[PDB]
Amino acid sequence: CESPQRFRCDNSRCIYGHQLCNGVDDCGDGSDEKEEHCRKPTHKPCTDTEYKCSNGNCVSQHYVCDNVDDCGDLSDETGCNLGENRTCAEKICEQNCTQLSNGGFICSCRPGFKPSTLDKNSCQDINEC
Amino acid sequence: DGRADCLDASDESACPTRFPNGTYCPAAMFECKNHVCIQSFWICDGENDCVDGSDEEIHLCFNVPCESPQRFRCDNSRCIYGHQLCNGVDDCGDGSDEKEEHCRKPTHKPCTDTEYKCSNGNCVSQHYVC
Amino acid sequence: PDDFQTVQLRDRTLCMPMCSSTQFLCGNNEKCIPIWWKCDGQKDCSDGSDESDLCPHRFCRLGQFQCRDGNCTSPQALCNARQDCADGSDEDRVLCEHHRCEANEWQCANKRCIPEYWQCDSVDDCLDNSDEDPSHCASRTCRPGQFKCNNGRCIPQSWKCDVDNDCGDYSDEPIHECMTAAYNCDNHTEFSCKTNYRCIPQWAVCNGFDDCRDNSDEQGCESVPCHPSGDFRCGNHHCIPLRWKCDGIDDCGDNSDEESCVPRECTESEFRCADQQCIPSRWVCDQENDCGDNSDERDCEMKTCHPEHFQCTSGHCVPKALAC
Amino acid sequence: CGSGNFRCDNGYCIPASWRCDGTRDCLDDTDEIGCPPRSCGSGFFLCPAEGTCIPSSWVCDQDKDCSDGADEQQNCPGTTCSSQQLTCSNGQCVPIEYRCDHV
Ligand SMILES: *[C@@H]1O[C@H](CO)[C@@H](O)[C@H](O)[C@H]1NC(C)=O
Ligand SMILES: *[C@@H]1O[C@H](CO)[C@@H](O)[C@H](O)[C@H]1NC(C)=O
Ligand SMILES: *[C@@H]1O[C@H](CO)[C@@H](O)[C@H](O)[C@H]1NC(C)=O
Ligand SMILES: *[C@@H]1O[C@H](CO)[C@@H](O)[C@H](O)[C@H]1NC(C)=O
Ligand SMILES: *[C@@H]1O[C@H](CO)[C@@H](O)[C@H](O)[C@H]1NC(C)=O
Ligand SMILES: *[C@@H]1O[C@H](CO)[C@H](O)[C@H](O)[C@H]1NC(C)=O
Ligand SMILES: *[C@@H]1O[C@H](CO)[C@H](O)[C@H](O)[C@H]1NC(C)=O
Ligand SMILES: *[C@@H]1O[C@H](CO)[C@H](O)[C@H](O)[C@H]1NC(C)=O
Ligand SMILES: *[C@@H]1O[C@H](CO)[C@H](O)[C@H](O)[C@H]1NC(C)=O
Ligand SMILES: *[C@@H]1O[C@H](CO)[C@H](O)[C@H](O)[C@H]1NC(C)=O
Ligand SMILES: [Ca+2]
Ligand SMILES: [Ca+2]
Ligand SMILES: [Ca+2]
Ligand SMILES: [Ca+2]
Ligand SMILES: [Ca+2]
Ligand SMILES: [Ca+2]
Ligand SMILES: [Ca+2]
Ligand SMILES: [Ca+2]
Ligand SMILES: [Ca+2]
Ligand SMILES: [Ca+2]
Ligand SMILES: [Ca+2]
Ligand SMILES: [Ca+2]
Ligand SMILES: [Ca+2]
Ligand SMILES: [Ca+2]
Ligand SMILES: [Ca+2]
Repeated sequence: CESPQRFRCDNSRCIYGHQLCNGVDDCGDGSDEKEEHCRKPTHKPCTDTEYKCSNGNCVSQHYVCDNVDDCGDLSDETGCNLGENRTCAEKICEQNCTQLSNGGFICSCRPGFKPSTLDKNSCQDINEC
Repeated sequence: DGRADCLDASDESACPTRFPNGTYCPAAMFECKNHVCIQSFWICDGENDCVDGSDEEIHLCFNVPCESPQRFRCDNSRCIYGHQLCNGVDDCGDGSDEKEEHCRKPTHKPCTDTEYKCSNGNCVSQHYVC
Repeated sequence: PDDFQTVQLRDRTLCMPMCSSTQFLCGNNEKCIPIWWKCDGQKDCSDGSDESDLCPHRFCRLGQFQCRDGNCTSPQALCNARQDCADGSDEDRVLCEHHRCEANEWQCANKRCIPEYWQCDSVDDCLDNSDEDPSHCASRTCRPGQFKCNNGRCIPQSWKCDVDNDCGDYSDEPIHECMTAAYNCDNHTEFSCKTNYRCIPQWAVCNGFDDCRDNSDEQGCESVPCHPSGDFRCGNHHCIPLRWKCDGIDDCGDNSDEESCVPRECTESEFRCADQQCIPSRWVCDQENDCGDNSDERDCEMKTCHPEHFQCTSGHCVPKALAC
Repeated sequence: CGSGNFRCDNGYCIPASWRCDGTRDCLDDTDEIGCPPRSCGSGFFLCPAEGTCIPSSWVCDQDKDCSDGADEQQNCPGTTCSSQQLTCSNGQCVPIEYRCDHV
């Protein structure tokens, strides 16, 4: 029983790959479904050209400060070199602006729209199909 | 020291890093979650050599080789020594050891040339025949 | 390589990354990483050179920057020319000397660095006109098929002349132009709205969505005839085929279909089983469990399998060809 | 220099735990120099710039017992030659017979 395509149970019995966490005790010892095997993956360490987030998440260096929350926990946009007042009144973002407590803003598009790939300040339409 | 001097193994239970490898014991040895070390041979052989039973977590048993005449393998994929096979003890908890299939008496050899046959399933040298 | 620097100490030849004062270099001179990564507590280098015993204890979140007092501050603050960290590690002359700005950043004559995208966005992020200077900002001709407006934004050409203020400054709504003959609508594939200068695909005219923001497109459709046979009706006055009444899908939208699922009562020509399944009466005794609960054949007498058949202890009949 | 750290060299920071254990950790030796002097007695002497106490007989013995030299730098009397000896400008005592012998 090759380990990636097939699985072996503590009872020295073999089970197919998908069965390993299907939620059924395919092998009666209940080794299949063990939390040791089923627990969530170990996220890859952030590589060069990337950035680190409090969230255990890695973000491409370009995304690190573009007025969009890419780290999920806002760890990317927080703390950029402010310069002039980044007030929402500039109307830089096309559809939505949110002012941060420490100045600066983060932007979101309305449902059905996602920030554009080449200009995250603009919005493009999701091809839901 | 790597030897359980407390029955509960509480002595080794808090041993610091013993080797810079982060491991507690050297090569040609086996290590247990209680920070107690045992000869690798004792792994999965029907005896909790490690008091916490970590030396034979059943998942470990599949790897150890067991030649059929000197050692025996049980239906639980656990190995037992040759003499244990019919000693009258369930050395392996599946009770494969002591099975009548294995323990039943031998098959007597067929009578060869220069011999004679007996109703008893017995063979006698031709000279002894009368 | 040309991404490295070449030096020889006595006779041996050594190759070293040309990284700046804001970065740290690891064992074997294999790779260079931002200085904040050095003691963050995560082994970043290809070897243990990242957090050897020389790194002091770690006091804050991953990826942040630490100061010689014992306090942490975010990393982009490192050389912004203002002491965000009172320890003065921030703006440390050793680190800012020979300063260089990372690829996610752009640098201006003010000896200041701003995120690369912030350039030409109407805000003087460099604290001076350098990042907004119209000389370098001009001539930013966006891609073909796009449209450019007075807000300094580029937008899909199709989005022009719709009441959606997409440019933010209403520049994409030249009302006088939008109502010109060129913008006029193709009656064979489009539809027009009663109170707006907008055109929508004809299929959209009725779909349950206000394709015209004035709700004028859908106003016409109302038909929902509740046919009496082969159909079922729902509390919210919606009708669906009878088969849909009990299928695990809430088709009515109010669960009125699925909540009343009671096994159909069998007719006088049928028989009932443990799952209340209904089977023709002929099936009750034929030596096959037409109902998987064996409702049939369990009550019947122990009759025998007529010729050309084989029998099983379960009270089943099988053709002889199948026997072996 | 650092947090939770000690500084004893130009541009260098060293762990505080290393200080005061006899180990010459600082290449410039300051790890032991500032350890507070620790009381001692019963015939022993303690010297500045170290947290070390040494037998009193050693203090003036011509050996540098403390790295700063306080044991020999402190005031203690000199010595002179016996009637059986001769002295010369080297600060030396030599047998009197050698006074005039072509050697
Ligand atoms: C900049 O923003 C601050 C609030 O963070 C506000 O108090 C200040 O008046 C603003 N200055 C200008 C010139 O907009
Ligand atoms: C902005 O976003 C909020 C939700 O975050 C939403 O309620 C609001 O309608 C949006 N406005 C625009 C103009 O997109
Ligand atoms: C690390 O483990 C090896 C066996 O794999 C052992 O021989 C060695 O002593 C350990 N590390 C050292 C050098 O102490
Ligand atoms: C570091 O932070 C502490 C509080 O966490 C504060 O007392 C101390 O003054 C700070 N250091 C400096 C140099 O301000
Ligand atoms: C399209 O329909 C409108 C309304 O019937 C009409 O006024 C217009 O002339 C038509 N245009 C064409 C090109 O058929
Ligand atoms: C990520 O994976 C490694 C092995 O590659 C370890 O399982 C580690 O525990 C994981 N990381 C975390 C944070 O648990
Ligand atoms: C214990 O193990 C860890 C991980 O390997 C470290 O090596 C640590 O240095 C060890 N502790 C001691 C005091 O040796
Ligand atoms: C003797 O041995 C053979 C196999 O070598 C069979 O097991 C056979 O069943 C035995 N003989 C009898 C009489 O049972
Ligand atoms: C077995 O049953 C069939 C009907 O299914 C016939 O009655 C047949 O005569 C029976 N055979 C015997 C031997 O009783
Ligand atoms: C010097 O010391 C010696 C002992 O070696 C004698 O006491 C001698 O008398 C001393 N001489 C002087 C001048 O003090
Ligand atoms: Ca399973
Ligand atoms: Ca971002
Ligand atoms: Ca064992
Ligand atoms: Ca036995
Ligand atoms: Ca690190
Ligand atoms: Ca700063
Ligand atoms: Ca700008
Ligand atoms: Ca528009
Ligand atoms: Ca519609
Ligand atoms: Ca349904
Ligand atoms: Ca039937
Ligand atoms: Ca068959
Ligand atoms: Ca020391
Ligand atoms: Ca001395
Ligand atoms: Ca002489």
